[PDB]
Amino acid sequence: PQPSRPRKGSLGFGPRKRSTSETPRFNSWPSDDGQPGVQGFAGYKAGMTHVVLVNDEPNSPREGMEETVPVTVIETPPMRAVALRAYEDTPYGQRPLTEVWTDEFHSELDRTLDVPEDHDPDAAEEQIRDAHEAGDLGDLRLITHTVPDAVPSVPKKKPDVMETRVGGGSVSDRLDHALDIVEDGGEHAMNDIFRAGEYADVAGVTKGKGTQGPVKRWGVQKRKGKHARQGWRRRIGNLGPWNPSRVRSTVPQQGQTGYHQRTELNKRLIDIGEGDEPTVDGGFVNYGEVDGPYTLVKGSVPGPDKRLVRFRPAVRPNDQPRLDPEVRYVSNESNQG
Amino acid sequence: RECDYCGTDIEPGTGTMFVHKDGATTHFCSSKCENNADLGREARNLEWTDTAR
Amino acid sequence: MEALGADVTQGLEKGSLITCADNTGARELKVISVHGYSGTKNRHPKAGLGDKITVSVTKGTPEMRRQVLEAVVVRQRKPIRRPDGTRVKFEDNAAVIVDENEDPRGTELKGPIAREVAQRFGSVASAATMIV
RNA sequence: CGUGGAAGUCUGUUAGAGUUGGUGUCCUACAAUACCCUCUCGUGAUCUAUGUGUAGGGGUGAAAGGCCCAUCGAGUCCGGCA
RNA sequence: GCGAAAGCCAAGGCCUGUCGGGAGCAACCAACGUUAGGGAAUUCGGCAAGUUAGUCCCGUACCUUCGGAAGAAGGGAUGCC
RNA sequence: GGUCUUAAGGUAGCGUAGUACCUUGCCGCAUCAGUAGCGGCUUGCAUGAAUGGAUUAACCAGAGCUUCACUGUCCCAACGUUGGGCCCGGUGAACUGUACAUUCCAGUGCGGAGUCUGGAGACACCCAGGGGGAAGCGAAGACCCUAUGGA
RNA sequence: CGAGUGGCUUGCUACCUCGAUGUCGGUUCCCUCCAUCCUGCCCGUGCAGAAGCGGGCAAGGGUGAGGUUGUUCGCCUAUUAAAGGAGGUCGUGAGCUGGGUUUAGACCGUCGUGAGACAGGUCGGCUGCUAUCUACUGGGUGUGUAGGUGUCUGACAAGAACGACCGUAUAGUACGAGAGGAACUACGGUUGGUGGCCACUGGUGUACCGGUUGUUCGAGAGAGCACGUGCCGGGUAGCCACGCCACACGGGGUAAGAGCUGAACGCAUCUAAGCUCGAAACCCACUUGGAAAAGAGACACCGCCGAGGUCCCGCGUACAAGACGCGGUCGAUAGACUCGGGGUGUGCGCGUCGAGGUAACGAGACGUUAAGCCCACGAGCACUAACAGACCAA
Ligand SMILES: COc1ccc(C[C@H]2NC[C@H](O)[C@H]2OC(C)=O)cc1
Ligand SMILES: [Cl-]
Ligand SMILES: [Cl-]
Ligand SMILES: [K+]
Ligand SMILES: [Mg+2]
Ligand SMILES: [Mg+2]
Ligand SMILES: [Mg+2]
Ligand SMILES: [Mg+2]
Ligand SMILES: [Mg+2]
Ligand SMILES: [Mg+2]
Ligand SMILES: [Mg+2]
Ligand SMILES: [Mg+2]
Ligand SMILES: [Mg+2]
Ligand SMILES: [Mg+2]
Ligand SMILES: [Mg+2]
Ligand SMILES: [Mg+2]
Ligand SMILES: [Mg+2]
Ligand SMILES: [Mg+2]
Ligand SMILES: [Mg+2]
Ligand SMILES: [Mg+2]
Ligand SMILES: [Mg+2]
Ligand SMILES: [Mg+2]
Ligand SMILES: [Mg+2]
Ligand SMILES: [Mg+2]
Ligand SMILES: [Mg+2]
Ligand SMILES: [Mg+2]
Ligand code: NA
Ligand code: NA
Ligand code: NA
Ligand code: NA
Ligand code: NA
Ligand code: NA
Ligand code: NA
Ligand code: NA
Ligand code: NA
Ligand code: NA
Ligand code: NA
Ligand code: NA
Ligand code: NA
Ligand code: NA
Ligand code: NA
Ligand code: NA
Ligand code: NA
Ligand SMILES: [Sr+2]
Ligand SMILES: [Sr+2]
Ligand SMILES: [Sr+2]
Ligand SMILES: [Sr+2]
Ligand SMILES: [Sr+2]
Ligand SMILES: [Sr+2]
Ligand SMILES: [Sr+2]
Ligand SMILES: [Sr+2]
Ligand SMILES: [Sr+2]
Ligand SMILES: [Sr+2]
Ligand SMILES: [Sr+2]
Ligand SMILES: [Sr+2]
Ligand SMILES: [Sr+2]
Ligand SMILES: [Sr+2]
Ligand SMILES: [Sr+2]
Ligand SMILES: [Sr+2]
Ligand SMILES: [Sr+2]
Ligand SMILES: [Sr+2]
Ligand SMILES: [Sr+2]
Ligand SMILES: [Sr+2]
Ligand SMILES: [Sr+2]
Ligand SMILES: [Sr+2]
Ligand SMILES: [Sr+2]
Ligand SMILES: [Sr+2]
Ligand SMILES: [Sr+2]
Ligand SMILES: [Sr+2]
Ligand SMILES: [Sr+2]
Ligand SMILES: [Sr+2]
Ligand SMILES: [Sr+2]
Ligand SMILES: [Sr+2]
Ligand SMILES: [Sr+2]
Ligand SMILES: [Sr+2]
Ligand SMILES: [Sr+2]
Ligand SMILES: [Sr+2]
Ligand SMILES: [Sr+2]
Repeated sequence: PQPSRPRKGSLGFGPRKRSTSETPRFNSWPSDDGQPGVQGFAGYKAGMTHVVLVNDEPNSPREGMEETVPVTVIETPPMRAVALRAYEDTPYGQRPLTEVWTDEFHSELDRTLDVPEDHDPDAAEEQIRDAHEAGDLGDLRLITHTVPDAVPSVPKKKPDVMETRVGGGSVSDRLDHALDIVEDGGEHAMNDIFRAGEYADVAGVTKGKGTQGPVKRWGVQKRKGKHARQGWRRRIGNLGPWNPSRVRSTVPQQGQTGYHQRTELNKRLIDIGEGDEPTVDGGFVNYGEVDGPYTLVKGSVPGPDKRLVRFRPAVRPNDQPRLDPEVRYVSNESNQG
Repeated sequence: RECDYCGTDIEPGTGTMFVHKDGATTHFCSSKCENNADLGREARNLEWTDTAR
Repeated sequence: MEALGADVTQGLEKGSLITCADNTGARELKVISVHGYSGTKNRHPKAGLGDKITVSVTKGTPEMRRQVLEAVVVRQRKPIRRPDGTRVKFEDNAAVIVDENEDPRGTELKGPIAREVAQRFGSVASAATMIV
């Protein structure tokens, strides 16, 4: 009676088209629990290596034993939060109210933005505080950029600007915490937000594969047996039934595959350090040498080497945090071989 | 550990262990060493190998 | 079942001819089904190291031949991954005949066994000469 | 044991003849029957050139209603005929 | 080399099986190479592909019209100096 | 039934057959499982002796089945090679065209609508794609019936 | 016995199509229905337990692999939580297949005087087209909103992004004479699906290095050809799966159901008003798209004689055109060179040895030599090339 089979590919990551921004944009942020703090960071993908680790999990029979774990090295230098945007609760959702900028700007920020020459940080701050008194303040987020100049392997000097939410205690205290970061010069590190052993959500724009067929793009079968020799090898059986007399958008067709934004959940941060400890011999293939602030993410991370990946504390963790894993060995072996 | 074929140190979290019919065990560092062994070649006869030099 | 403590790339399929690593009288075993398995459309049901499989006897003694018995996969050619990242592969594909209570049908086991099979099936371990 | 060298004999893309499968390529074709691989026969009832004979209810046919100039369960042309 | 066989090369002929330029040159198609473990589970059907292979030595079953079956099968050998 | 039609009344053999409706007949072989195949039985819907019966070594691009070997046929797909495909110069057709035409879901209608009715959706143009629809294109249906048609 | 619903079977009719709407079965790919096979939640029991039987809500997900047969159907095997049924022109031939039905060849049986027939069997027996419109998957150019850069909002839109199973502790416990034998909960794993990634394993790798057969360049050295690598062995980057990583909980409101308070009807009553609960199902949560949302959006800064953009040039984290992204001397963007990191496996020449051979000659061995050759990666390095210069724009 012709067997059942789940459909080819997911209908939840659509439409499968080229991403608008290469810089990922989070659609969700964590809950306001503890102390005030920025709800995310960002870095550049370097490559992969393996690490030998001591099993942290109290429920595993292998607790205390040596375990090899795959790791994606991501260079995470200090970023600069140049402003504080505030949102107001309107009957049409959340709309931006005002922004509080600075005086101290990075030498090459004028490659992307039209840097502020004349701004009033006090009138903006006053408008935000009047809104809080009125009970109209939505959420508080920071306009943040990266310093690609600090990373020698990434060719670009032009900063990657992104907005990041501040969550925490009361709305009064986090407004003050946000202003304190900005007023200095905006400099903050991975250490300020993340601790090794916590679960992070990494977002990234995938490796672009251009146009590919239904077999690669949707995971459909190739024509089997005799059918594979008739002139049709990698084409689907039919575009649909007689009725409805149209092709449904749910049928697996050709098109753009890759270069899509993905938000990969519950990625463990194995180690956050600085220096050249995770660098591979001969350099990372198609990237270069690492000698500076880094992060070691458990397993795979979306996007190719040199691409900007975004970090955010896990919005939906399954496991409890087992802080600072004992890193017995980090491989430095050549990736060429 | 050390490669039972060439003699170089097997990088941890890498390699393959071949279990022979009699129960004997052979740790290999790479595919190159496995393939040379399958050709009936003995490690000490090949100049690139650490056992030979 | 209980965790093996190793990632297995199932090297056998339904219909595969494997060795019977024991003295039951059965020499060659043919895989029929894999316990607790449910595949997907067009996929050949796969068996690997540590799996309890339903088997038929292809070669052996007259009384043992043609019988439909249960067995446990002890060795396989396709590699398995141990927690330390190292891969472990065998010379042949082998299984030991087992009963309803998971105790080996024979008395002696021929050739090596993987430590993961030994941990899962206890009475098969306390019959194993070599555990690699 | 040797000699001898028979055969609608065997192997063979020798030349040559044939045309099994791919239901591949082509299918407004290179081609109104093509291309490629595969396959059969290849000293005989063999293949082949040229010359010559048999003519339409008639030939020719190891017979398929096959073939008789892309035309065949009765060729083609023109006429009967508007 | 058994060879009017293959492959390679002369003599002789040709670059006229007569449109070119560009993109590591994507999907898809035609021809095709290689694919771990499994090994016909594919399909009406092993269709397609593959396996085997030359030569010498050993050896060779049922059946048979005594001709044959038969290169049955199976086993070994093979270069250079 | 223990002759009658219409002369005789099926002998050797073979037999569930490329002939057996029942039918996947029953038993056995083989397989985990075999409407297959082979053997045996066989009352044969409706076998049978030059309408030739049976049998058979050799032969076969003939039909069916089993085994060893082999393998991308499959699990389940990947990467590569060559020619296209895509962009540029030059050359340059055809098929097809009542009109209108951005459609979709329902309905209605000669009962199988892009065009009617109600709603929904819909800014224009262009490139590439695989072919869902135009009961797509191609052919005055070969089937069937009809004609005081033909051969 | 009576009353119906459906439109899957069959039959009936002859409305539509005979200037043609291509068959059955299969396949592939998409959507759907519920009369639910499993999974969630429930009621009853001839419900001790365990395992069942029967019924209700419920279509989120799942419902698989094989042997005979063209088969659909069905029979059979082993697995499984279960291996449900049905619609979409008996979905699907401008997608495939062509085994069956149903052309022309042939045989057998039956019937026929015969040609020939058969709702009998059997062997063989072809699969056309360059997409105009529409539809959808992806990619651009314009116009609208009405100078630019960067950051956002969220009307709507899509999702199964998760489904299911095994095991351990609970526990040899509750229950039961015994046999037998649970659960809540907490854990570990497997399977199917999903998205992404290549450190590891594996494949490829007509880059590259080596071995070697035949032939040609006289030998040597070094090379060409042998199908687009002669063959064999190894294999970097990349691309990949057979490899690796990630994919909740919880809220809210309900269905079946369990109840509370409560009247009509002084009592009773889960319901009539009101209320507490309660499904894998619904909404939220989470992921993806989304200023063309015509109410055509918001914020900050820059600018209107100049902000910004295009062309150009060197290149890819991008790519079929177009698009996208980066660098452009205040520079490491690309190449050369040199290192580093890698592949192969020890170069030519020379020396010694070498079975023998008068000698000539001599396959080959050792040394020189971790040699020679090679690199789609990295670093250093402005040597070379990113020069020169043009245009638009409130
Ligand atoms: C299965 O037996 C069949 C019988 C007839 C047809 C064709 C007819 N059906 C639709 C039209 O009446 C006609 O279409 C055509 C001729 O193209 C197809 C199969
Ligand atoms: Cl197919
Ligand atoms: Cl199974
Ligand atoms: K018709
Ligand atoms: Mg690598
Ligand atoms: Mg390695
Ligand atoms: Mg199938
Ligand atoms: Mg003549
Ligand atoms: Mg005839
Ligand atoms: Mg293979
Ligand atoms: Mg099948
Ligand atoms: Mg063949
Ligand atoms: Mg019989
Ligand atoms: Mg007679
Ligand atoms: Mg007609
Ligand atoms: Mg007729
Ligand atoms: Mg007549
Ligand atoms: Mg049609
Ligand atoms: Mg119901
Ligand atoms: Mg559904
Ligand atoms: Mg149909
Ligand atoms: Mg169609
Ligand atoms: Mg067709
Ligand atoms: Mg076509
Ligand atoms: Mg047939
Ligand atoms: Mg037939
Ligand atoms: Na074709
Ligand atoms: Na159709
Ligand atoms: Na004689
Ligand atoms: Na032919
Ligand atoms: Na013949
Ligand atoms: Na005539
Ligand atoms: Na007769
Ligand atoms: Na292939
Ligand atoms: Na179409
Ligand atoms: Na009815
Ligand atoms: Na069909
Ligand atoms: Na359901
Ligand atoms: Na079946
Ligand atoms: Na139809
Ligand atoms: Na069909
Ligand atoms: Na067709
Ligand atoms: Na709920
Ligand atoms: Sr954002
Ligand atoms: Sr959003
Ligand atoms: Sr075809
Ligand atoms: Sr329609
Ligand atoms: Sr002959
Ligand atoms: Sr011949
Ligand atoms: Sr044919
Ligand atoms: Sr052609
Ligand atoms: Sr043709
Ligand atoms: Sr072929
Ligand atoms: Sr006339
Ligand atoms: Sr010449
Ligand atoms: Sr010309
Ligand atoms: Sr190779
Ligand atoms: Sr088969
Ligand atoms: Sr089969
Ligand atoms: Sr031999
Ligand atoms: Sr008789
Ligand atoms: Sr096309
Ligand atoms: Sr319902
Ligand atoms: Sr149920
Ligand atoms: Sr049917
Ligand atoms: Sr039947
Ligand atoms: Sr169907
Ligand atoms: Sr046919
Ligand atoms: Sr039939
Ligand atoms: Sr008659
Ligand atoms: Sr018939
Ligand atoms: Sr207008
Ligand atoms: Sr239990
Ligand atoms: Sr007990
Ligand atoms: Sr060549
Ligand atoms: Sr060969
Ligand atoms: Sr209720
Ligand atoms: Sr707008």
